[PDB]
Amino acid sequence: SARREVESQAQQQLERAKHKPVAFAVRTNVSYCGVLDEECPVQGSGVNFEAKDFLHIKEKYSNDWWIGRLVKEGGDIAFIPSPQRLESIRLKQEQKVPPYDVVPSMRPVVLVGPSLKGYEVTDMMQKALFDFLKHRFDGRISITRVTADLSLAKSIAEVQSEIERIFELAKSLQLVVLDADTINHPAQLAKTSLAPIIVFVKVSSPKVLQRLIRSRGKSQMKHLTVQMMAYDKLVQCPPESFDVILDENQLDDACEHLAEYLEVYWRATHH
Repeated sequence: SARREVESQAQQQLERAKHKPVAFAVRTNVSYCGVLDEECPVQGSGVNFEAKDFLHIKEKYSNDWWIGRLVKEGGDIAFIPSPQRLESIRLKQEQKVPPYDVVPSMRPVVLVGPSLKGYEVTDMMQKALFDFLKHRFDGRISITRVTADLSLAKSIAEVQSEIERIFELAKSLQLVVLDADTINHPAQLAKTSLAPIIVFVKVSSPKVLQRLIRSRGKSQMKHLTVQMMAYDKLVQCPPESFDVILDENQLDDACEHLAEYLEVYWRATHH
């Protein structure tokens, strides 16, 4: 094919980028099928993504094209349109918000529920999950505590410094898990650039949660109302707000459910 000759240089660049580390990562806000993009440096080798998919960028080829891959198992090295290119495409059809958000190379795992952090029922249930993860993923995981209020993410410098720190931890592609004290609801991070893997740690029902809080004593029961309200807010969230829902009666089943999901994520990110 004469096409093979014309693309030899672009194909060579593609081949080289394959062995390079991840420069940065983006979450998409638009749909884009590169396999059909006629002006892709190597035909058929254009990334194919939906909105909200993640891409690892290894290199910038030109002002029109980047090189990286769709974060999915079996997602091969491919040409990725720059934000500029995507704007020209949207402008073309629209005459015939940003396409990408920079996020960490590994989506930080964040636990929410069943109720408010700072209280025994939620802290104890989340602690058991954290301990399990430390053991199950030892060597492949960076679990860290974050006391700063990440919800204030775009004083403000402590929050930004923590945002950068999380990005840094994720750089090596290790599983990143955050024990973020102020995050009790998905909406509190939906505005940030963290793109966390939200894990909903559920309890059987409101009544069960009430009995658990009651079994803790007066100090915990004294704050029954705010905890019950936190639970309601969570169960009222649309399904898309959670990446993983741990609704198992038993801890071990919940742990295996989470490990299995995370094993899949590990494979999707390591290429």
